[PDB]
Amino acid sequence: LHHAVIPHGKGGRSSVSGIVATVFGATGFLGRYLVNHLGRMGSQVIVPYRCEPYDTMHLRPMGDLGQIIFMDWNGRDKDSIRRAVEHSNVVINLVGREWETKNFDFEDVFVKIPQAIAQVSKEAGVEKFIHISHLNADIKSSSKYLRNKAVGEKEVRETFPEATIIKPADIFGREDRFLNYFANIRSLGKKTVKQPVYIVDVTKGIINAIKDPDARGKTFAFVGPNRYLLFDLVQYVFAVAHRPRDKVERIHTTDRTLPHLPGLEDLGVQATPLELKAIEVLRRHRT
Amino acid sequence: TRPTVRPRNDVAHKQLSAFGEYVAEILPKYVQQVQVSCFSELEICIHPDGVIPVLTFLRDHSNAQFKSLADLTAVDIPTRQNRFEIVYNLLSLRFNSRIRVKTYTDELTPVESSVSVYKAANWYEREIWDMFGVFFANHPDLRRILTDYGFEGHPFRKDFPLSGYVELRYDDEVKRVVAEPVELAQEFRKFDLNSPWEAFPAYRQPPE
Amino acid sequence: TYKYVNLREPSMDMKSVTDRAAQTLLWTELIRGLGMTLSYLFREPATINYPFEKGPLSPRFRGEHALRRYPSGEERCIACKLCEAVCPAQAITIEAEPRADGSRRTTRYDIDMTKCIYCGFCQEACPVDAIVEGPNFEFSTETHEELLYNKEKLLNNGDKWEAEIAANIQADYLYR
Amino acid sequence: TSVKPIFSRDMNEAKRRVRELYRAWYREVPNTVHLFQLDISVKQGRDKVREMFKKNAHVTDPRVVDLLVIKGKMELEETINVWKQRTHVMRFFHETEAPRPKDFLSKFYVGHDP
Amino acid sequence: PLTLEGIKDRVLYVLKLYDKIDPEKLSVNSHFMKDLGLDSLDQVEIIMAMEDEFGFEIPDIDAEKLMCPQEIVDYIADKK
Amino acid sequence: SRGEYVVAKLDDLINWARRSSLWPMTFGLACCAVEMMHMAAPRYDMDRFGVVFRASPRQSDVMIVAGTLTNKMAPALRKVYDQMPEPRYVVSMGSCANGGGYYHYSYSVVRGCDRIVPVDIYVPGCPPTAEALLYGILQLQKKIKREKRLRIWYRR
Ligand SMILES: NC(=O)C1=CN([C@@H]2O[C@H](COP(=O)(O)OP(=O)(O)OC[C@H]3O[C@@H](n4cnc5c(N)ncnc54)[C@H](OP(=O)(O)O)[C@@H]3O)[C@@H](O)[C@H]2O)C=CC1
Ligand code: SF4
Ligand code: SF4
Ligand code: SF4
Repeated sequence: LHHAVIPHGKGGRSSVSGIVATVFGATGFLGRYLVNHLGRMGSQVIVPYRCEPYDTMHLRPMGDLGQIIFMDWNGRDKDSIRRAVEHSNVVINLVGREWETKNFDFEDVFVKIPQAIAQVSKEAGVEKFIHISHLNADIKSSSKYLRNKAVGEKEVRETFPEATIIKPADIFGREDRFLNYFANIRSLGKKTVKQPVYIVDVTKGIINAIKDPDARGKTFAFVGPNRYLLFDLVQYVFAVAHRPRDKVERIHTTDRTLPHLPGLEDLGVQATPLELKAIEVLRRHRT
Repeated sequence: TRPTVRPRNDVAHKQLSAFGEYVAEILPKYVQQVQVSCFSELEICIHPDGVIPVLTFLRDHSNAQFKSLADLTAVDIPTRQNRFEIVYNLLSLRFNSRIRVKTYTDELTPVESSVSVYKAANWYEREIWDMFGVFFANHPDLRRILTDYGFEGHPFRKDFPLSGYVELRYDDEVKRVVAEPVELAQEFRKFDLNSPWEAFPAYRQPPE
Repeated sequence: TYKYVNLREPSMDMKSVTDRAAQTLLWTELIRGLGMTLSYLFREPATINYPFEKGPLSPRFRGEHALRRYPSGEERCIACKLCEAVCPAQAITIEAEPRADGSRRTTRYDIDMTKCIYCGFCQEACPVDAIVEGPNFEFSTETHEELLYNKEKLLNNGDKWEAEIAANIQADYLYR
Repeated sequence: TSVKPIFSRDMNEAKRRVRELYRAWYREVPNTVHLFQLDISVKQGRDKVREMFKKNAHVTDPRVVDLLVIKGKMELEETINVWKQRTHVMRFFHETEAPRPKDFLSKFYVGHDP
Repeated sequence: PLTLEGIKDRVLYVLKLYDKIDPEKLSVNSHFMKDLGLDSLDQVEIIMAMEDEFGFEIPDIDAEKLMCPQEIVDYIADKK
Repeated sequence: SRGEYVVAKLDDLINWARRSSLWPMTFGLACCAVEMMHMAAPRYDMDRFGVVFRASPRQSDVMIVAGTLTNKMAPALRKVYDQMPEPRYVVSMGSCANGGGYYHYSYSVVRGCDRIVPVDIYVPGCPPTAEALLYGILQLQKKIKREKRLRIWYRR
């Protein structure tokens, strides 16, 4: 194919790799670590932000000289999205808000956003589109959030056949939501299985899938290497931290394994457990 | 001749010639070359086993005081069995004269560490250790000054290239500033400028 | 000739010791310092209201990095590569080709405004005086992408003004 | 060929001073992983310390071994003082790849690594 | 409690406490350098483990002169 | 619509409040620090713009990075940078700091402070003239005029 797309030597810091990556969202958490691993790989990253330029200013300089690029977009029209996919080799859907707002509920982010971008991505000629989702988001009960992600999975499975539908379990890191919610509470416990997986294993798997062809169409789900009790986990978090509502239903309800579909070691990246990284990341206790 | 040519004074030339033959008379154990340039400064070229005797002599003796110390650089000349050159650069306070003690050395054998007799030599010696690698035996304090603490390579050799092997950048994966091998933005295009036709005739080395 | 300082003695006369005692117990010299500072209070301060009153300069300032061109004519450069040879941070980058005429010209002429240290060596070195250190100093740039000037940037920056540049060169072509 | 070595006379003092220096590094690492608020278990740090000792294992000359003892002593002193920082201790490790293996196949797909 | 047998038992369970050794395999002529597959690096690890557990400061030339668990037991029974 | 009217007035007021004072720190390693102390001159003021040099890194609004940023400097720089509130802005002053500059091809000199900190205002020069630097601070203030944080918060 065309020149300035072929790879060049080593990786990172204006060592040009093959991909031209359009990443949605990325002002939050997982998109930020993904932009960081692409800058470590050293590719050109198009990020659209609807938000303030100051947040992407603080998550900005991880790209090298003129590598990342900014534009503006919304969840109403198609012109800015087509402007985002004017020239893009690969593109990833990493969108979502864990609490309903005025202008957008859990409905129509997961419904309205992937329709338009999957339509214009299949039209405007991109390859290897990757869509995240949550693990075990089904038609089943107790979560408008998870049934809406099941609706979005139905649409992204139906239109644009050649995707990579992917889903991790609840992930933990430096700016995690639910682990900080565990540290910042106030409290009761049941029996509920749950596997957490550290964030860099997920993003190594994502970038390996984004540079690897001939494993596409296969949906993936990610595996915590321990998969143990919720209440033991709260005990361990309070132990390492030295101290004695749709979200709370999501964390209490269920997190199970699904042996139908492949995971980490079927892609070839080492899993890292909760305990090592939790000693690493649980700062911000007393003194 | 008379305009725009910096005139030399043969008085300092003759006096430093007499002083140089005097030094070569009175310390025959260590003297190899006593050379005088056209701009009349003395250069005494010395084996590295008489550093302490020559400096303990040249600090005193009332024919040449020379209290003041300056530049020590061990100017790296390859194509020699002994690469580096320690250059002591001594200055009088009563006499207004400058002498250059050029003593030679290699990468490994220590010189005698003049800090016992010239107190100024301490950070000069620490600098030469941190930039070149000439170890100083019987010296109190050898640490690293002018380089990073996680750094090694003795960068002012000729064998250390102009760019670095390490280069820092911040990354948020570990929330800190980490070291990566060098990935420049431009080549530093080095221009060949050793032009032929022998711009100086008096310095023609004997060929074979 | 040497003129040393701090060699007096305290005169043990009654007048000198009572003057030093008044100095101690009566805070006189501190009041003298306050008098000097209020003497500079009632002056008029030499500030300039900035965005209305720009500062003074010289006709030999080093700013914008413009290019010139011949009177009613084409570009003045030749791509003789002297400025890349003399740029002491090597920010100049010149790739040259001849066009459909036959006269020698360029393709790409780059200054890193980061690495430009504003000597004036490319002002002294250019034989046709093609590159001129521009007159004004207002760059104030948001991103790092903009600060890598191209040849078409320098041509449109020399087309933005020449009357300034021509007046300054005709003021000061006789010295340098 | 007149050579005056630094400290030793043969490799016996070399082995003596290097086993003393390894004892110092072995009992100096858990203090640093307490102080600098690191992210690394103690045995992983000790294993990479003994890895750094094993890296220079193919050196025969007494002067070079003595000079390595000098280098290691200087950096152990600068780590028992607090003169270094978390960047430097993480710079001794490798938690920022550098992932390229020694396979001829991977050095064939990634360009030009003979 | 300072008997020969309490000393040999405590040397034996700190050998069991040490991780690279395989198997337990106590002997009077064990010679854990090359009969048991270790390093002088791991020799001085074991010696400093002894020194840190219950003994004196244990100099290094004598630490080269042990090279054997029973001779370590004899060294503590020598010096303590 | 008058909700948007009152929100626009409130956002422009708070952005004007940030435009007013702008308490900097003077980090300032090499000779660009001398040019900072000469934009603190009697001729080019700072107090006309509310700018007051303040030694605390905790109450700094903007941060002028100036001088040659080196490897031996860098962890101290970002450790200064973190202990600073969530609205914070960076002026990279001078050819050394905004892209490496004259010491670009050397060990132990960071090629521009993009590798360390985010940069809001690059200003080139060696040293950039105090007149030019003050113009750079005015274009900083106009960037502060263009923020619409509260408008994006309301339509969030
Ligand atoms: N355990 C986990 O954290 C899991 C996470 N995920 C996915 O990982 C990603 C990151 O996780 P998380 O931090 O929780 O999510 P985030 O909110 O942090 O990331 C989503 C990003 O897209 C933006 N965004 C989302 N919806 C809209 C919208 N309608 N209009 C404009 N911008 C929008 C967000 O806010 P802004 O607009 O202000 O930029 C943010 O920048 C999400 O896509 C989430 O679905 C999935 C499963 C599990
Ligand atoms: S020195 Fe002048 S004529 Fe020569 S290449 Fe540079 S700008 Fe062109
Ligand atoms: S003024 Fe700038 S472009 Fe010209 S020679 Fe100097 S550094 Fe190079
Ligand atoms: S850019 Fe120029 S004035 Fe500023 S620190 Fe560097 S050399 Fe000094």
